Amino acid sequence: RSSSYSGEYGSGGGKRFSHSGNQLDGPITALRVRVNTYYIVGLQVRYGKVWSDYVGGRNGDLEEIFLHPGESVIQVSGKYKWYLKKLVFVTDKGRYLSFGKDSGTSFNAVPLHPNTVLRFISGRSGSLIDAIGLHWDV
Ligand SMILES: OC[C@H]1O[C@H](O[C@@H]2[C@H](O)[C@@H](O)O[C@H](CO)[C@H]2O)[C@@H](O)[C@@H](O)[C@@H]1O
Ligand SMILES: [Cl-]
Ligand SMILES: [Cl-]
Repeated sequence: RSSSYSGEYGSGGGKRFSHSGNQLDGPITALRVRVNTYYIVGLQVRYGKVWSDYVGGRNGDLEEIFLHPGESVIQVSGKYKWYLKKLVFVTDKGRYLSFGKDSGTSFNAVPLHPNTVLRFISGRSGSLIDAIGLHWDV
């Protein structure tokens, strides 16, 4: 078995969410992160050609980045307090896809098993992103 899970990074507020079902749509191809002055407000991930249902709140500006064909996320770092503040998605093409504010408790998630990549995310949300989890697999 090659699946592994990193998290949760954040606190216990909000309601749990998961993109477990979304991996049937395809590999991660794009990221949407709504950000304000202090926090990561919301998250959306594109699996193959299909965007997940938006999670989080509305009080922030939407940032968006598409992955290149064949580009996979192989490491995720970030920062949090009671809520998520920063995410950096490191890819196998050497890109560091950064969102949010450089402050708070830091974390650094890497996959446990050989040759695995980021397949989906989970976490907790409300008006903000309270917590995030990273799920790795072949
Ligand atoms: O995700 C953050 C937070 O969202 C919800 O609470 C909101 C916040 O406390 C704040 O923005 O004020 C709102 C109205 O006063 C309030 O709804 C909850 O889902 C909470 O559990 C969660 O931590
Ligand atoms: Cl850590
Ligand atoms: Cl760290």
